[PDB]
Amino acid sequence: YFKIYSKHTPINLVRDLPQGFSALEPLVDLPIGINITRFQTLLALH
Amino acid sequence: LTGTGVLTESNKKFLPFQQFGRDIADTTDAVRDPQTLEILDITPCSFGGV
Ligand SMILES: *[C@@H]1O[C@H](CO)[C@@H](O)[C@H](O)[C@H]1NC(C)=O
Repeated sequence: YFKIYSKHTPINLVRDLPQGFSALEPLVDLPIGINITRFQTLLALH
Repeated sequence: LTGTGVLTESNKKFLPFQQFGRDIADTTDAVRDPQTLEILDITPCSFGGV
């Protein structure tokens, strides 16, 4: 099961990650059964 | 999910991702209905010694 959780929150600290607590709720759960070992992000080329 | 109890209106704001709630004991406290998607509170039926 590939479980996806996410949350959007305002932030005001670019040197590190702001201090506080927030739990992320599940949104999608895909029963793919794929052996996943690596991932990468995609940025918009400009 | 089966049981016996009184189903009444409730004001517990279930979040979009939870479907049923359980007590400190492994039993249902409230449930979300199918077909109409609503939140029913479950209060145990009255009982007692005679
Ligand atoms: C079941 O019927 C009700 C009656 O209109 C409808 O609102 C509901 O969407 C139906 N269930 C599903 C899963 O669509």
